[PDB]
Amino acid sequence: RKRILITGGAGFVGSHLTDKLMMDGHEVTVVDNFFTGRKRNVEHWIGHENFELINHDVVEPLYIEVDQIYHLASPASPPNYMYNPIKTLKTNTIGTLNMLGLAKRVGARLLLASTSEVYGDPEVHPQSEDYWGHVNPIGPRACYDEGKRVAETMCYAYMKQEGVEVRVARIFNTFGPRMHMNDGRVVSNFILQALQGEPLTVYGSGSQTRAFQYVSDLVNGLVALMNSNVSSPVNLGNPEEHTILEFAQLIKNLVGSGSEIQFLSEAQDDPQKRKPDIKKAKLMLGWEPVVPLEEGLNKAIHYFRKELEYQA
Amino acid sequence: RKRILITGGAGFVGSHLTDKLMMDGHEVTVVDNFFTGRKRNVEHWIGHENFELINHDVVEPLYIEVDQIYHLASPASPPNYMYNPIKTLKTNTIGTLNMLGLAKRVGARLLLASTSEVYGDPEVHPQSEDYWGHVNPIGPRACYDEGKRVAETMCYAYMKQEGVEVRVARIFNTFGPRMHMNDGRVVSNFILQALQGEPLTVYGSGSQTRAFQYVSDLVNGLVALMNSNVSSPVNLGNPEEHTILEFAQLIKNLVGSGSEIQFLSEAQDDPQKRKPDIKKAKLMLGWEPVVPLEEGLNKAIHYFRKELEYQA
Ligand SMILES: NC(=O)c1ccc[n+]([C@@H]2O[C@H](COP(=O)([O-])OP(=O)(O)OC[C@H]3O[C@@H](n4cnc5c(N)ncnc54)[C@H](O)[C@@H]3O)[C@@H](O)[C@H]2O)c1
Ligand SMILES: NC(=O)c1ccc[n+]([C@@H]2O[C@H](COP(=O)([O-])OP(=O)(O)OC[C@H]3O[C@@H](n4cnc5c(N)ncnc54)[C@H](O)[C@@H]3O)[C@@H](O)[C@H]2O)c1
Ligand SMILES: O=c1ccn([C@@H]2O[C@H](COP(=O)(O)OP(=O)(O)O)[C@@H](O)[C@H]2O)c(=O)[nH]1
Ligand SMILES: O=c1ccn([C@@H]2O[C@H](COP(=O)(O)OP(=O)(O)O)[C@@H](O)[C@H]2O)c(=O)[nH]1
Ligand SMILES: O=c1ccn([C@@H]2O[C@H](COP(=O)(O)OP(=O)(O)O)[C@@H](O)[C@H]2O)c(=O)[nH]1
Ligand SMILES: O=c1ccn([C@@H]2O[C@H](COP(=O)(O)OP(=O)(O)O)[C@@H](O)[C@H]2O)c(=O)[nH]1
Repeated sequence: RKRILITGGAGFVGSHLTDKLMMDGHEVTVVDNFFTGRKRNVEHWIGHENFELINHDVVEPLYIEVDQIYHLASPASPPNYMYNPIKTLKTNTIGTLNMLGLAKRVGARLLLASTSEVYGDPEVHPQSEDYWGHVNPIGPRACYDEGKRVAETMCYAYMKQEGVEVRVARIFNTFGPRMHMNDGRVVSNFILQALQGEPLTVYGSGSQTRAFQYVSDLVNGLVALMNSNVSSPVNLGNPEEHTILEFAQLIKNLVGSGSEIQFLSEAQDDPQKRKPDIKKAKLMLGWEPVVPLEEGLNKAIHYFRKELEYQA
Repeated sequence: RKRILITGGAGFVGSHLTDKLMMDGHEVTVVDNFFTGRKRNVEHWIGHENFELINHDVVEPLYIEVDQIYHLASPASPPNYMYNPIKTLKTNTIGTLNMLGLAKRVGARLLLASTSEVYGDPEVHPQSEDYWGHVNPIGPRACYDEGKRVAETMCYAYMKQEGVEVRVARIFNTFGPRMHMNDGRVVSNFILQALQGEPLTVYGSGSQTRAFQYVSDLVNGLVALMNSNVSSPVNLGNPEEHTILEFAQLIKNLVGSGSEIQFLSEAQDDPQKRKPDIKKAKLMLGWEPVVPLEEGLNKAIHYFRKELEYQA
């Protein structure tokens, strides 16, 4: 059994990771500032002898004793990371430096929640871990894209110079229960529009592509990577790729909705395609996703139908 | 007349910029930690009523009153920026945040000394300001390359969110008097090897290319950009491109040396070509370089011949 810190642990992915590690008998500390997450996502563990929740911003120094750190603290939705670009940049840079400083002092292993956005608007397909990416350093999404790229650089600098044990996950689009209704990402927007009979809002023509993974698959991958001997980056995603118009049509069908599909302005600097190569995770970890897309989407639709009731 | 701060002002470029602004009658403050620069580069101004030198690391907070900030603090030579990757990353991230915080508080205009390295190992030619670059986020040079890319992102975040007036220069390879003998960049290495009859050490085959600019041209460009109304990035460089083997042959000829040219291992992740497009600087600033390559190299050779005497 281990002492484990999860930054961003009151968010969407972090709350599901908290559940797995608590069930396995570890001592878990969650750090969050509730910028985009909420106490409600982890409230079922409050009071348990092996759990603590701390209201703390990772840009401020933190001194505790742990064996492992899962570093997930950052806004993740484009409308929420572009809300305040200075906050986004400070979280990814100063926040990551503070957590590597902690790992160095106490001898902890640190895992970074990086992103497929490090690949930018890709010029190879699929995207494997050897691709360097195509990213605008001064566009409206750069506060996030460049913040995450430099966070990876920081991890490898501390490994080489100070002997810190590091792990890096490049996470592809993941969805599931506990996402906020006003999060603004595509799966939550389309499900809620369809449920209410409002127009599904496609940004641009809808020919751009993404590949979506259910949250339980991501959580199993994160724990496998943390406890492996692999320090170089590993893609964690589902290789099944579709267009955004196809995704709108599928959601409309699974919900059983009469919503119109409408076409609005394109998003500025929007990546036009995305598909992970997961050969490395398969061969080095023995990991692959096991939840089919329709099964996962049905679990998410159930969550949001309940939420609209928790409102009405 | 203005109150002006120059971070990195005791280094190679910064010391020449200090000279220009002092001659023009401004009040100049230099901040430096002497990691790669030295007091000797600005010692001629010490005691002047309009000059102050402060021993200060930009990662530590700084509270002074100025009208303009030229932000040049970072190691610049690949052997010196790869010496300690953690120091390089902290300087470019935390240092830039502290200087933007200062500009916000006092209402100063800030100029960033960015780099052609933001373009990486390029896949277009020449390189104009609209190119996004091809950069390895986790290779041995990334501590510098990614540090500089995210520093640009930070400047535009403060302009948009807080109304800070910003200027961004993308600087291409620049050489001249005052470079350290053990700096490790190619112009200083080749000149000193040739002067001493030692082998000129070409890294790889020598087919890789660069375009070199004399320091006085860079300084005139930096002042023109600072005092313009152009906030988007501007390339400052000399468009004359040659191979590294051609440069070795030219230096050997200008020095009059019998040195052998030897071929050693390639540098890891070394950019294979580089040539600036300077149409934007020409049309928006009325600026172009005016010092020919041979004239500039002869000025640099004179400096190093004197230095080897200051040793012997
Ligand atoms: N879900 C995905 O498809 C996806 C894709 C790529 C990367 N990621 C990464 O995984 C992580 C989790 O993403 P998510 O989808 O759960 O989003 P989320 O917004 O639900 O979770 C992020 C959490 O971090 C917290 N946080 C933000 N800034 C903080 C700060 N300065 N100090 C302390 N806490 C802070 C938020 O309050 C929130 O609880 C993020 O780092 C994200 O960039 C997720
Ligand atoms: N000369 C070039 O070809 C070139 C090319 C691209 C970019 N640049 C940029 O221009 C700037 C000047 O480069 P240079 O060639 O004069 O190199 P340099 O090494 O001579 O100058 C850098 C100066 O910054 C100082 N410094 C470093 N870290 C510091 C810190 N944390 N706090 C305070 N001072 C610190 C050094 O001591 C030095 O005096 C750098 O930012 C460099 O990245 C130069
Ligand atoms: O237990 C710790 C140790 C350090 N830090 C922060 O991590 C940063 C980076 O640590 P590092 O060891 O690199 O810095 P140093 O001690 O040399 O200043 C420091 O500035 C601290 O603010 C932290 O938050 N918790
Ligand atoms: O209401 C929406 C929300 C998003 N998108 C598009 O769906 C894709 C995925 O967007 P998301 O914000 O979920 O993720 P990311 O862009 O970070 O991959 C992008 O092409 C968006 O422009 C859309 O068409 N309508
Ligand atoms: O005159 C100043 C003002 C601020 N700072 C530093 O700049 C950083 C960023 O400033 P900002 O205004 O963004 O931060 P805030 O005041 O909101 O913390 C601060 O944390 C300070 O340490 C500085 O060095 N000199
Ligand atoms: O002794 C040396 C020093 C550098 N170079 C090469 O010259 C080019 C320019 O190197 P420098 O360090 O001056 O600048 P940068 O790589 O930052 O442009 C690169 O291809 C280097 O590998 C070389 O052949 N011999």
